[PDB]
Amino acid sequence: VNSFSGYLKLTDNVYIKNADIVEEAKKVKPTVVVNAANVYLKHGGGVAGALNKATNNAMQVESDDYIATNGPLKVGGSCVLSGHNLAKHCLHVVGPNVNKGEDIQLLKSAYENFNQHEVLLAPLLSAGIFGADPIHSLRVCVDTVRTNVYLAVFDKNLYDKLVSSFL
Ligand SMILES: Nc1ncnc2[nH]c3cc(F)ccc3c12
Repeated sequence: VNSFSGYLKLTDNVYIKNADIVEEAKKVKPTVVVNAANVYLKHGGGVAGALNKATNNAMQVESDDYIATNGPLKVGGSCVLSGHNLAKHCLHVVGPNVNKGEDIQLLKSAYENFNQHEVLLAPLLSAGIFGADPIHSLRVCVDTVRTNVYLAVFDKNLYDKLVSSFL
């Protein structure tokens, strides 16, 4: 038993809700919140800009030190950093950005990072300003992640489309 509430169960291990991931993070305080990161951990907009804003820019300060030490992430890769006031940990995962021409097959590699964590609160990778089809992203999630994932979808219209079209 865990504290996630109001989710629709899509599969054995994948759940979905129309929710603001920032508000869901602040209420649940999950062990892991996933950020929709880029390789530079520049959290300017989308999910990342919103998570960073909610930390009063502490996420960005921590991220800049991480990059100065380690260099950029790989597309499809991840790193674990602090969850600040939102979660114990933040798993920064880089899905491909279609608006940068990156290979959509890397979306499966991105979701594989979730399997290193027993339970996660997450957005749909590569959705939103990353330019992928969220229905495709949901399918890759369900077919790749084996751990327990609670997906927060900000847009109610997108949410109902995702549920109604789910196979
Ligand atoms: N794409 C998402 N999925 C789940 N939660 C979200 N909160 C957001 C806040 C923003 F400013 C932008 C995007 C999201 C978002």
